[PDB]
Amino acid sequence: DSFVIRGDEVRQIAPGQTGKIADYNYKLPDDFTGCVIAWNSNNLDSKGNYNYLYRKPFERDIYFPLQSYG
Amino acid sequence: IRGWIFGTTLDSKTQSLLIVNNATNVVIKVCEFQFCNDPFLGV
Amino acid sequence: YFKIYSKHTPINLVRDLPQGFSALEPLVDLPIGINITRFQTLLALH
Repeated sequence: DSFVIRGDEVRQIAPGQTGKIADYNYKLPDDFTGCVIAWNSNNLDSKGNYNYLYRKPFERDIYFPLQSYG
Repeated sequence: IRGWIFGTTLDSKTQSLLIVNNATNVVIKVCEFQFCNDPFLGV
Repeated sequence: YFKIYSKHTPINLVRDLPQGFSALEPLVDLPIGINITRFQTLLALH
């Protein structure tokens, strides 16, 4: 569950979570231990970068099916 | 029969289960990147 | 989670469904999280 992303989303991602897609694509067995290693990269993955768009039961396309950063 | 597709939109725009058989092997995907949506293989 | 069961069995009547009995053991129960309302079989061509 590793990426380049907002320093806010670092504080979030786990299975069975609030809303549509964070339950549906992440409908995993109960047990978890949500922890994270991260560091800032605005000098490495930015100068200048906007490639941070990401995507009834289980109707996932391509919480929500569309959100973006940059 | 190369295999099957199952889902709601059946076109990878929504999540779309693809199943394929090659020899005795079976290969399965659910993805949104477009498949061989044209099924063709030359017999 | 998508569940599949199957058989391979000798039917001489290649046209049509047989009389008599067949029970299918499972292959897989894939943990995928999908919903289904349609399906299509994919075929090769001459």
